[PDB]
Amino acid sequence: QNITEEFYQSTCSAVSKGYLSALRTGWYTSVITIELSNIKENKCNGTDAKVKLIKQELDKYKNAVTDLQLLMQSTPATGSGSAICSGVAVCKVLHLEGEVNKIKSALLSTNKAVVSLSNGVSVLTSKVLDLKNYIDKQLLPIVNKQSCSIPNIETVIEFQQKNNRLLEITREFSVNAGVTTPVSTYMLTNSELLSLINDMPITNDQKKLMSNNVQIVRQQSYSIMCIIKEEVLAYVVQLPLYGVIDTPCWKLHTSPLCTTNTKEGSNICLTRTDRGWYCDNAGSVSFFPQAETCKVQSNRVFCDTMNSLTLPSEVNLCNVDIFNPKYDCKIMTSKTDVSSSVITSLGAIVSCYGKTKCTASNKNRGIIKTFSNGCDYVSNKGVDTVSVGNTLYCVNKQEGKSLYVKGEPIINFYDPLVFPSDEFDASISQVNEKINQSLAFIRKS
Amino acid sequence: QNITEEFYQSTCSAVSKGYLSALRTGWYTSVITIELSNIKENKCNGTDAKVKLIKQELDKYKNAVTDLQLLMQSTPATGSGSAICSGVAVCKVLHLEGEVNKIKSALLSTNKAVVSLSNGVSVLTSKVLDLKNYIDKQLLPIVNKQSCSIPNIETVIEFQQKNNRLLEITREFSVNAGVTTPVSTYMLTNSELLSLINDMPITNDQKKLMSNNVQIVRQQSYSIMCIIKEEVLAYVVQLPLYGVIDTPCWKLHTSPLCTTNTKEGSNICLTRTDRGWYCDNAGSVSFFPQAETCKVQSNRVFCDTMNSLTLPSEVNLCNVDIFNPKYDCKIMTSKTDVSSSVITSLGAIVSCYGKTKCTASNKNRGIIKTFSNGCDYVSNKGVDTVSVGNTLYCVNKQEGKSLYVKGEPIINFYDPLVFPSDEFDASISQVNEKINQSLAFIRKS
Amino acid sequence: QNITEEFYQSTCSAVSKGYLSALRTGWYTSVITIELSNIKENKCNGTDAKVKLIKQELDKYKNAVTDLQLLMQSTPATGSGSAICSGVAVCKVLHLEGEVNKIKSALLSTNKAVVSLSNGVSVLTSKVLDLKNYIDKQLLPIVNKQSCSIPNIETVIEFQQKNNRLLEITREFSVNAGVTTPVSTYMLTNSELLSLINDMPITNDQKKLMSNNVQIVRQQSYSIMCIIKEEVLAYVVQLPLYGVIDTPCWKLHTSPLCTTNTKEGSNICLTRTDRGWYCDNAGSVSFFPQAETCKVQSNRVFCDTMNSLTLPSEVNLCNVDIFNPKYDCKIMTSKTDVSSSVITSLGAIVSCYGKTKCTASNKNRGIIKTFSNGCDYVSNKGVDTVSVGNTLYCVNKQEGKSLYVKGEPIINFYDPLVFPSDEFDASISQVNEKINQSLAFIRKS
Ligand SMILES: *[C@@H]1O[C@H](CO)[C@@H](O)[C@H](O)[C@H]1NC(C)=O
Ligand SMILES: *[C@@H]1O[C@H](CO)[C@@H](O)[C@H](O)[C@H]1NC(C)=O
Ligand SMILES: *[C@@H]1O[C@H](CO)[C@@H](O)[C@H](O)[C@H]1NC(C)=O
Repeated sequence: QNITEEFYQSTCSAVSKGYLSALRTGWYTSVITIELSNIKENKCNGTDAKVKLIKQELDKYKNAVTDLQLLMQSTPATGSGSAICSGVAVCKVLHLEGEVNKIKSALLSTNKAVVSLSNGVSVLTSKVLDLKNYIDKQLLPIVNKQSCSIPNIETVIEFQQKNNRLLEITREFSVNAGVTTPVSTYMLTNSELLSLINDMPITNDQKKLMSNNVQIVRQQSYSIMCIIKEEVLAYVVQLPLYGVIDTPCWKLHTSPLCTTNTKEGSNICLTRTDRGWYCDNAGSVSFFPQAETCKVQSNRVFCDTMNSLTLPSEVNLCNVDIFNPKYDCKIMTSKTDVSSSVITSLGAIVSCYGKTKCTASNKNRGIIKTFSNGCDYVSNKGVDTVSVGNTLYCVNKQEGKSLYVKGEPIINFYDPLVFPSDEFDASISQVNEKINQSLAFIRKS
Repeated sequence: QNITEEFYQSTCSAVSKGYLSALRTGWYTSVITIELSNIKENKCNGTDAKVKLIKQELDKYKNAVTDLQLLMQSTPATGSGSAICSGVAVCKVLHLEGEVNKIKSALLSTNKAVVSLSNGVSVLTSKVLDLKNYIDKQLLPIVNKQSCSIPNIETVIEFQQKNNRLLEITREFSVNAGVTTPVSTYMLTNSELLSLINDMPITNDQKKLMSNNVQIVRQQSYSIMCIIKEEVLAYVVQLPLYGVIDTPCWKLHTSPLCTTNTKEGSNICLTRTDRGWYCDNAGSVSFFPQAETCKVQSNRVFCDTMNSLTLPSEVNLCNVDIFNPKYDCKIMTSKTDVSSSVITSLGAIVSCYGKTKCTASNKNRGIIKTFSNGCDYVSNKGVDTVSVGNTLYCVNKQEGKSLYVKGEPIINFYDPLVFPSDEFDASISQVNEKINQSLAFIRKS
Repeated sequence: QNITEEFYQSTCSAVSKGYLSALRTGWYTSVITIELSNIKENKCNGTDAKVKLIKQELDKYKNAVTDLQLLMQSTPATGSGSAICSGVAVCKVLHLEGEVNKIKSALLSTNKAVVSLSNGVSVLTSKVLDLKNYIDKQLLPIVNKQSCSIPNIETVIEFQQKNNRLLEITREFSVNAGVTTPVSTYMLTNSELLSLINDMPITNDQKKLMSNNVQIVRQQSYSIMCIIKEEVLAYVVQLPLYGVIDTPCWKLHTSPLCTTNTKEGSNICLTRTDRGWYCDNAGSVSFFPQAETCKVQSNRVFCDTMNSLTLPSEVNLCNVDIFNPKYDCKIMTSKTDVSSSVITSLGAIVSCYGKTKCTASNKNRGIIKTFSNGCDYVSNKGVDTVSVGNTLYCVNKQEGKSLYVKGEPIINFYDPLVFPSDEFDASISQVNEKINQSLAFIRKS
């Protein structure tokens, strides 16, 4: 994939092109079980040091089970309810009588198994930890008599190792009110996640996509606590299904565009708004305004469409003609005599104003470019850093082609006397009507 | 508790009612001690593998103590100073000579004990870990001679388990400059927190409230590091006292209300501001503008009044008459031809504009409602999801009654030519004076 | 250092003076190596409990190595690229053939060593964990034959302890796409960080500065994953170099300034903008608008100049004469009949409006000051808390001198009829031109 960039001198904005989409549009739920031991406290006149270590680890196991129980007695509402109704439907199905027995029977001989629940959902279940078998076979002979049997020291170490995953899963589920994201290796080991991906009802390119980007998959997944019932701890892992794949995506970068008069109080400014990620999606454009909601890897963007707005494809014409009548290109006009810079995919936009010292350097050649007052741009070819005032930024050294599209700054087309300055959420046509209305009060006068 | 909701078609806003408050108004401080061992390094010609393991764990203990020491030599200021003066007053009292000896003497025979400090505060102290007794009884005979004694392997495991809590407490206190929130199970185990709640000078309903919502209590608590002095590590846990209980609380949801003309550039919009949580409090209303500052459980809201504004109770009349002269109902008027949705407690508000495809579906019946252009609403009765453009939201399936309050959208009462569009922080009366002022320039002309 | 404060009654703002700077201007990169064992799976008819524990820990080691391998096959782009080009240049140099052999040879006999890479960077390398020596000397004799040798139980415990740091480093590098900040004790122990500081090519006062503020140094550092190659795991720790030291720094606090007419709808307001941290820097002022980007210790501020704007030193004259022609003092004018408070370094600003009950109390004397309507201030001398409505704030009890600079509130100099209210990003001169333009439409009429 070839990454290219285009700087528009007329609007002080840049577009980084050539990116491929992977937008989340669906969910795949899966049940993760941990087999627990329904045991009660036994005291057996025990004092041997190995028995003490075992009972200590057993009390940490009992407190972990009761803590998970108080999590299902009262579950605090979360801000994620608009994205977890699928996993929640699976957890509500699990509360029916006989359904946990159903997954418990299917996982009697194997760790993984497909189970058709009583709500029409054919989920993939697995058993990642078996504490009922371990406690009842290796531990119960110790606390289960008049005097305690002595366990070997290997059992003490193996049980602290096995019980550890229960304690960390209980910690993540406890602090997050039963809904965690991202999904940690405690909730699902990388081996278990990759094995779950291979067994999903998805295409082979989608298994290769999710398997090569497991950390992004984890960051776009949810782990939801279901129930502790009948010696079973069940929780749902909700994994993303990327319904939009390989559609063009581009990132818009914007910076203030002011006039450069030498007398303060006579300058006006404008800045394009709605900078962020754009991806073609189903005849429209999916826009991602928050900056961290889209993870980038090698020219592929992984977004969740729940963090998007749906815009007409004509929004791209703000990049080709900001004065274009098919879409009303949005701007803001607060004045700004302060310098700033934006590091793009293949270069840097610099808005230099006032007395600020703006420059672009190469590590071994020194200063190779000095920006004048106004908005300018430099590619990463031969440039390592950009300095604005007392701040030094690093330019991304990724390969690609930049194109400097020369053009007159549109802020110069505006009469300062009637310019509407201080517009927070405006548009090109909004500014033009405010100019026609301020010009009519002078036309009559 | 019955949750109800009301959608106001006239203002594109909804109010979710029926919630009970629990607002934090006071603090209960408590001292948590860890008994340390004032020991120095001893080298004893040791090479046996068990001795090596013990000295390794002992060096991790010494580095944890010196790290806590450099935390009290220089404590970085935190953004939490406006909420921890109570716990800080207890830590400053502890620095007096003889006060740490006082808590150290009261906890000579028991783990928990009430102590009257020299500043008039009767605090509940406890001793959650005893490393001085363990190191001096089980470890000192090993490093304390010409040649080292051999410890049994159970001691090596028990000491790594005991020293672990010191290392994790030191890690949380080190990365957070001595002030951590929420309070982790390392700072205070769930068993210790519940035991502390039972012993507090609070009513039995307040102990039941805090004990049934321990994770919310932890998230609204602070752990403050006090001192390492004379073989004692002391830190304060500051727990919330919920002075406002069972007062009505409601959540306001707002969405843009535009006109739906078919020609772009001729539409105006308004949006109610100050969406969030409202609770009746002491003759006024406590408003919570940040969304995540109030945790919800089963119809109970748990807020910290430090994240609130105090408003007159007439602010509720924006929900009954936005044109009401007792309170100046605030709005913003930026234009917005972009569609959006808000998931409420019992349904969903949809602002559909332009060509956006807005719908509400049931999982098995399909699309059951198509929104027209404008602001509309649908209850969760029979609805599972809402789709706006390329985005699908899940509707909360909580039981309650919704009421659709029909009314003419107030944006239709405004002449577009003189509407003040692009108002960031405005009000209904603010907009009306700007309309009277723009109408006077035309009245004379 | 003497901390002083100045409240300006005329503009409802305060300046906390007397702070010394430490601004980050450069980076010092360092290579951290972990010697790994290139081993493949061996199965040896083993069933003894100690052998099982060892093979389990060995599988967790192999999955940690393959997980780090999939992190270097595909590295997701991060939002930190503008600040890590130095460490990234070191990681790219490491990918050259023979360069990892170079650091591997220099660290053949010692843990720490200076290495001149093939890109002109003289970095300090160290070897914090040696798993190749441990696995090949203590573990290989177990899995390396027809039947497995039996390890002693001390080896099982020592290997779980040693392998633990690899698993936690792999976890932090996995969830963060190879770039972590702050730098944890797993990436670099406090002992290793202090040893690295002592060996840096910096002055003795800078080593004392960074050694006394290690947690702030960690929070302003980066750990970047380099490569797993030829039995070596290498990653770069990028530590801050504080190029600006002991320059004056001050913190500006602002609060709304309204008129106090008794009839709602007749009041206007203004609020100074650009509250935050200011530090003198290289003939200009470095301004830090985000509040948490500057850590404060004992009168020293530690900022990263990447989170700053560069302003002329005349910006300080907004504190002495807001009407001063050398710098256009910025304000916003949204109306606000809501009360609020700002806790400063030595007191509290209170903006009391409407019916709000504002007061300042001492813990033992009770209410000692009642604020009237308007903007006022109280020092921390004798004051413990400030209550505004239903909210109680704690006043910082730090010693210093406050100065109450009396003056007429400038909002009273404005005619309400022509005031531009609802200005989002304005200035004193911006407001004056809007008043001259609204007065010209009345002058002719
Ligand atoms: C301003 O007036 C000109 C002249 O008739 C017209 O062509 C233009 O469309 C007007 N602008 C707006 C935004 O109405
Ligand atoms: C606008 O003018 C009308 C007509 O006198 C008056 O009743 C109304 O109060 C005015 N609005 C404002 C906000 O002053
Ligand atoms: C407003 O008019 C006065 C009178 O001439 C003038 O002195 C002042 O500079 C003007 N203000 C602005 C911002 O132009």
